Amino acid sequence: MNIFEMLRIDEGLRLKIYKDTEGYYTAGIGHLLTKSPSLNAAKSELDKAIGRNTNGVATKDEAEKLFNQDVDAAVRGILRNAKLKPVYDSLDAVRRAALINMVFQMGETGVAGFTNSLRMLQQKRWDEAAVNLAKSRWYNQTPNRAKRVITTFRTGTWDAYKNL
Ligand SMILES: [Cl-]
Ligand SMILES: [Cl-]
Repeated sequence: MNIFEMLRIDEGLRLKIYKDTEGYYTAGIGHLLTKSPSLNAAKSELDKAIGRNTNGVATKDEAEKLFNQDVDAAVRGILRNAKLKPVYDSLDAVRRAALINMVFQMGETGVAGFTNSLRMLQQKRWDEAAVNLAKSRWYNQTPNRAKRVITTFRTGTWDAYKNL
């Protein structure tokens, strides 16, 4: 197991433009296209991202390429964020993947907002952080996914993803 596999399980893969859990136009492996209510605006963002007239449909290879870029950007966003960097640096490899997953899903800003949990993770107070992480809209809106990530932070193993 690794970050790619982990996110591929959490996000799935869809070649046509679809609406995510929040109703936003997305494509491929969780690649958010726009928060605008306009399908055309979405088609437009997809073409600009891929570099061709897609007509709202990507190929597998294109999706995978977007995915690689997105993971890369998530990591780099973490390393450049003064509140995130220090946490990431203190964590072991498995837990780091947990933090990347959250950033990919909610953006650097969103995650940096979990002040209390971040402090707990930095201090290595696993059970406590897990409880605090769960008191969030994130957990209430996407509980199955949130549980997988939280277990990952709690245990430091890939147990929640083995079976998937
Ligand atoms: Cl892009
Ligand atoms: Cl979920």
